[PDB]
Amino acid sequence: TQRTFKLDYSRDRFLKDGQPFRYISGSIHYFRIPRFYWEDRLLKMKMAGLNAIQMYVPWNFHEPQPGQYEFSGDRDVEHFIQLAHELGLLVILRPGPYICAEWDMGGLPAWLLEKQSIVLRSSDPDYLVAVDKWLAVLLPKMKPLLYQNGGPIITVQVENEYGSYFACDYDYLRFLVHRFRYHLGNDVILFTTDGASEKMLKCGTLQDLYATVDFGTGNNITQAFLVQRKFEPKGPLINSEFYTGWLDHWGKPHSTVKTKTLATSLYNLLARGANVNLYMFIGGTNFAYWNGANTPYEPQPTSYDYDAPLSEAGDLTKKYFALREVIQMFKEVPEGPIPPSTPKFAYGKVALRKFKTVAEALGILCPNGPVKSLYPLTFTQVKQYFGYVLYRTTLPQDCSNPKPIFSSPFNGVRDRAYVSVDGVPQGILDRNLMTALNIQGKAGATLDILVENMGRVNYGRFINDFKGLISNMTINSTVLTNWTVFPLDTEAMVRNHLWDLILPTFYVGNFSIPSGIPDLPQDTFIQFPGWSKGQVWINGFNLGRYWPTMGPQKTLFVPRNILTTSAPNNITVLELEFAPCSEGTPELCTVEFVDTPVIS
Amino acid sequence: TQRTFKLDYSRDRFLKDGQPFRYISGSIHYFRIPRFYWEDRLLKMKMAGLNAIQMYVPWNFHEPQPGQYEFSGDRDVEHFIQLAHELGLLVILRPGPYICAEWDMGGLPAWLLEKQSIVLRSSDPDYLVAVDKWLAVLLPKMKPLLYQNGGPIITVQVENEYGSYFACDYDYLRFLVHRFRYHLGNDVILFTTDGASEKMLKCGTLQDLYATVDFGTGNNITQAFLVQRKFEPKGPLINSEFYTGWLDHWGKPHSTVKTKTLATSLYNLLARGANVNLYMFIGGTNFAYWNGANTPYEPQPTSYDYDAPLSEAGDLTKKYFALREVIQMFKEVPEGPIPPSTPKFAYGKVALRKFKTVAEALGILCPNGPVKSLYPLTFTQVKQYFGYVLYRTTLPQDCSNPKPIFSSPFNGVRDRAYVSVDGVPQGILDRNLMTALNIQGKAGATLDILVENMGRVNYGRFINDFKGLISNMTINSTVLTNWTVFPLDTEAMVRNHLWDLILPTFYVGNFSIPSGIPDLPQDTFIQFPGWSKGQVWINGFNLGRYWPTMGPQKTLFVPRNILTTSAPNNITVLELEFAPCSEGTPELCTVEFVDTPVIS
Ligand SMILES: *[C@@H]1O[C@H](CO)[C@@H](O[C@@H]2O[C@H](CO)[C@@H](O)[C@H](O)[C@H]2NC(C)=O)[C@H](O)[C@H]1NC(C)=O
Ligand SMILES: *[C@@H]1O[C@H](CO)[C@@H](O[C@@H]2O[C@H](CO)[C@@H](O)[C@H](O)[C@H]2NC(C)=O)[C@H](O)[C@H]1NC(C)=O
Ligand SMILES: *[C@@H]1O[C@H](CO)[C@@H](O[C@@H]2O[C@H](CO)[C@@H](O)[C@H](O)[C@H]2NC(C)=O)[C@H](O)[C@H]1NC(C)=O
Ligand SMILES: *[C@@H]1O[C@H](CO)[C@@H](O[C@@H]2O[C@H](CO)[C@@H](O)[C@H](O)[C@H]2NC(C)=O)[C@H](O)[C@H]1NC(C)=O
Ligand SMILES: *[C@@H]1O[C@H](CO)[C@@H](O)[C@H](O)[C@H]1NC(C)=O
Ligand SMILES: *[C@@H]1O[C@H](CO)[C@@H](O)[C@H](O)[C@H]1NC(C)=O
Ligand SMILES: *[C@@H]1O[C@H](CO)[C@@H](O)[C@H](O)[C@H]1NC(C)=O
Ligand SMILES: *[C@@H]1O[C@H](CO)[C@@H](O)[C@H](O)[C@H]1NC(C)=O
Ligand SMILES: *[C@@H]1O[C@H](CO)[C@@H](O)[C@H](O)[C@H]1NC(C)=O
Ligand SMILES: *[C@@H]1O[C@H](CO)[C@@H](O)[C@H](O)[C@H]1NC(C)=O
Ligand SMILES: *[C@@H]1O[C@H](CO)[C@@H](O)[C@H](O)[C@H]1NC(C)=O
Ligand SMILES: *[C@@H]1O[C@H](CO)[C@@H](O)[C@H](O)[C@H]1NC(C)=O
Repeated sequence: TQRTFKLDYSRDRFLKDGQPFRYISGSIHYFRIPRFYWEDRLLKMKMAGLNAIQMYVPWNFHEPQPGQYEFSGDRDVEHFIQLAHELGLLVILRPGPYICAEWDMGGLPAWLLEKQSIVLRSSDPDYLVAVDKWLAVLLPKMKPLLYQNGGPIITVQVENEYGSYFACDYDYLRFLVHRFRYHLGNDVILFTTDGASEKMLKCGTLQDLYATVDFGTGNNITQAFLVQRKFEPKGPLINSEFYTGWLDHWGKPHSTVKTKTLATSLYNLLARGANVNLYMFIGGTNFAYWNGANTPYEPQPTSYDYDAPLSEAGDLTKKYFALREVIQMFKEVPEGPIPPSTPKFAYGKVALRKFKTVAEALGILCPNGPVKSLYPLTFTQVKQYFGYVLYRTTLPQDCSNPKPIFSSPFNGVRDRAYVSVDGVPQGILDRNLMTALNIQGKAGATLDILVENMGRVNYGRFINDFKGLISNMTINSTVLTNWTVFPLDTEAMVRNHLWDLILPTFYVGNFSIPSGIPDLPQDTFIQFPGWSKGQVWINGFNLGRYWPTMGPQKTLFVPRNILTTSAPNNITVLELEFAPCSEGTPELCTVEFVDTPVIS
Repeated sequence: TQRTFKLDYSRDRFLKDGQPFRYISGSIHYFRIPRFYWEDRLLKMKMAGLNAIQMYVPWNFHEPQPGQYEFSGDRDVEHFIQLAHELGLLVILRPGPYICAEWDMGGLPAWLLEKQSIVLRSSDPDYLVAVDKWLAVLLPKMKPLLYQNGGPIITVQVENEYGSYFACDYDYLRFLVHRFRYHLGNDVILFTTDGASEKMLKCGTLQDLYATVDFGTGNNITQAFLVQRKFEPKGPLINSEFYTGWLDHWGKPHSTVKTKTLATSLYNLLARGANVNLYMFIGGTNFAYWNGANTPYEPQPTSYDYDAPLSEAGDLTKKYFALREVIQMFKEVPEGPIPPSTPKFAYGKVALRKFKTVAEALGILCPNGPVKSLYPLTFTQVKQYFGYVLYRTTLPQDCSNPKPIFSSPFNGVRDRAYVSVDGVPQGILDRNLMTALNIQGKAGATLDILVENMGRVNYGRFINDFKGLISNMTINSTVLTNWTVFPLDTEAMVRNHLWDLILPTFYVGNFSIPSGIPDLPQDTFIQFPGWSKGQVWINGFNLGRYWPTMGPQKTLFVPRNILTTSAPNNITVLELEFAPCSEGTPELCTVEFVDTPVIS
């Protein structure tokens, strides 16, 4: 009755308790979906016929500050794994430390950047030390959840498309592998995932560690598995991320891949007897600052719908039933009715009201106190890992005639700055789009620049993503010293509430939900007609970034967990560009709750 | 600030705190809908723009046995009124004692029939005494809820189409009115409702009591209110039951009235400035034995959908929005989004299994013990106010050749009997349909007859509705003595579970519902493909009668309140005619849970 799971090289498969085995898995990120709904998605996953999941452990989700760890409630990954086990699902764990995943900085904590020249995903001694410490914290929590110790964990990913990274460090991989073996034991099954081309496996694979690839419908399947077999002559064929859809970018049209094309490809993969994981099965949500970025800079939106088999709000889609039908070819699917798409409710129009700009509330926003520096400091340099940062200086010259805010020594404003002087908004600045802007003000006037972190790049080489001013800020090639920066405690500020482009300002509105209705509150979608861009919280929960005027995302997912009946619902919007709220028309100064999402 | 509500004869209206007032009400029966959902319907009623409700107090719902009263939880009418008041809705109370309402025996308790020749709705001293006692119990509970005492009760109905009853007793009405004035005070506003023809008001109205009529879309509105004015020259015009739809009968096709026809008529009524109540606004449910009957006998089904503006399960229908739109012509409608149609879930097919016939379980069904009588006793005579009754005797003659079960002295088998001998089902008997049946058995064989109460007549003269055998049971005009009757405690029996027509037998099946799903359990509809007729309980809650083979009702409403997650769901079906469960096909021996009702 002992649980003996191990790769069967002879018969190119897995063996579970002596029986041939191959897994049909789907990715689910417990962190892009609220814990309130975890069971739901996982049960749907079981009802789809998957027998395993493939999930990432984002290091930054559990250690926002060095040595500070969060693992309870919404932070309780171990409970998530235990719940999956209770549902009869196996688990493929992917603990990184880099996960990509269109997630902030690939999971790595921003405070790593406190060493300016430090190198991530390399043999950098400080990087390796921090990685080791994180592993020494995380992995003992996973140890009792390993299959051979009676839990659902059957295989473990060590990296993610490591062949795409510039370093090509095999000492780094060896160091990771030694530490994983040390903390987790020799029994664990360790694997890699890389792009389906031998060039990437060249720098990704490693001895004493199984090698796998990923690929979607636009790859020769034969060629892909031939590429894998060139690195793993014996053992199961595995596609760890067979893409069912694709990520989005703001402005870029929403990617859509036909359902039945994915279905046909999936059938083809299954017919070879391989192991496939559907990335993503549910996409979930890009919370406040969890989004990543590519290069050339292009942040991912709030919605992570992904065109996944389960929609952002968990709806059963035609894709879901198609994939269930395909999977039922190769395994009996669980009996019983499938949990439904959640109910949606249109709460309708809710009004807001100008509360205060960031500048006029920094003390409430930053009650510990501000930061002073000779030259500007970056987001990391000011010890604010997310959010927005206020840069303040004095004008050294009279600017009665519009003077040009222009280049800095090496084009290092990232990623967006809203510029103003003594509460007079001057316009916008951004990377690759707008770096020059005429401004006006008297000599000695207070210049305030609000810098937004639009997301740390999550893929490629450009992980040294400073965020804000690093270099000597210059106006018309004229230097600027004596800077005061302001980190903003937006989360506690929203949770407490002190208890013609419009300057970044807060608009607070309320709405009530009746008590005693069994099927209220329900999940919903928030729309911002007439707004431009900002951040939104409900009852202190940061739902993420909105940008309807840029699109393609319009609605934001609102999980019903955050609404409280009888007690007033208190929405706070931080608008960065424009609000319909100056004139005498109040109806325009409203957001809306809708039932059917509109994201593309 | 004193609350002064009274009829304004001068200006043909009501006055509320000195202001002209007319009400736009809808009927809601707190008892045909589970308390779990009361708020829901009432809030929808508020969102429809109604400012009052018109509801019945069924005497039999609160006093099933003489001197035994139930008023807590699901029995807490006073809490229902208080909840309505809390929602800002006024209340029109209609406490009967007869309510018609397609409800059992017009609300009157069946034990009144323990006096065989007693007369209901007359000056019968025992009837008047029982009525008085009921009023003396009920009305002091309503007193603090009266408008002038700070509650939502503004007017009170004393009868219901009294002009349709044969007695034409004005002493009876005077007695009621005196008792109502005595217990409730002179301040109360008292009114009547009758069919819209002077002939009925002739016997319905009464001095010192306001007179109103009811009528639907097939009545001359001018003529109807002229008829009212002939009895009330001054005061508001009132239609207390403007029918938006109609009741159903088993077998009779489901009545449907076009939405917009009702809308046009409603607008016409409103334009006269009258007071109108929409009967029904929600219909709700016909539980276990709460249905009524007409003459010639025709029981109402389980569904009381009524084609009401709110569907049986509370869905917003095109009729609802149409009526809201009409009402918004004459009054501002409440602000905010309207509570939605409830979510529905298809739990799918659930199997059952033959447990035991009634005969083989009477001890468990009747643990106090059976009844013995020289000649058969009626349902009332055996002190079982609902349910089914077992009649047992011995065959006095050899019946090797089929002998005719035939007439009794005055055709008094009501309403349906399933006949068998020692567990050999012989067929069916019913009133006006089948009273003759050939049977076979040896002399001295035990003859068991299972008699179903299909519903006590709720309208007309025929309230002396015995239910079962009253007269000397005869086979081929041959008398039968030495009877043993068996009252069945079906409710406690289901709640405990001891912890080719098929004989009436119990089939128990289970189904499980996953835990941790925020939007599960949901309301549902149960279907019985292949079954014929019987009673169904879930977790001991008697959902009512099913009869798909007769129709028009197929599905049964299942409110989500009765489902319990993790704990097994235990459905019990008492089938009276036929089950698909003898052969080796188990799939046929299943009921189904569906999401969309199919009732017509
Ligand atoms: C910002 O300007 C200061 C001006 O002093 C720079 O500081 C000097 O930079 C030169 C190179 O440009 C070095 O050789 C000196 O050693 C620096 N001196 C000090 C005291 O730091 C600074 O490097 C500039 N930084 C940026 C990012 O432009
Ligand atoms: C949303 O705003 C309402 C309005 O103040 C809050 O309701 C009060 O919250 C305070 C907490 O600071 C309590 O002390 C009061 O008792 C609450 N009012 C009542 C009538 O009880 C509500 O708490 C706010 N919600 C959130 C999530 O902050
Ligand atoms: C059932 O049969 C019995 C037979 O005795 C009837 O009892 C007699 O009925 C006659 C009228 O038919 C009366 O005059 C007698 O006074 C009754 N005698 C007794 C002792 O009751 C009885 O009435 C019959 N009942 C029915 C409903 O048919
Ligand atoms: C439905 O049937 C199940 C199966 O027995 C019941 O579950 C048990 O109920 C008994 C009560 O007699 C408890 O003592 C047991 O502890 C229950 N089982 C477990 C595992 O806890 C369930 O109670 C039944 N439901 C209803 C409403 O009768
Ligand atoms: C893939 O490539 C192999 C050889 O390179 C070829 O035989 C096969 O037909 C190709 N299939 C597809 C779908 O491109
Ligand atoms: C910017 O600086 C240059 C110095 O060469 C000066 O000539 C120019 O006038 C400045 N710009 C403005 C708008 O004054
Ligand atoms: C900047 O700060 C230094 C610190 O002493 C001060 O000497 C200098 O005058 C300041 N310059 C301006 C422009 O405020
Ligand atoms: C919500 O805020 C508005 C702002 O005027 C206020 O009128 C309203 O009463 C508030 N809602 C509740 C339930 O108090
Ligand atoms: C109703 O009857 C009155 C007089 O009896 C008549 O004037 C009116 O036109 C009738 N209206 C309808 C709708 O029958
Ligand atoms: C019924 O009773 C009559 C008595 O007149 C008898 O003649 C007849 O045979 C009986 N019926 C049967 C089926 O025996
Ligand atoms: C009916 O009961 C009486 C009561 O004593 C008994 O005398 C009689 O024999 C019984 N008759 C039958 C047919 O059982
Ligand atoms: C429900 O009853 C069936 C009858 O065989 C049984 O197999 C099943 O285990 C029961 N369900 C649960 C959850 O125990």
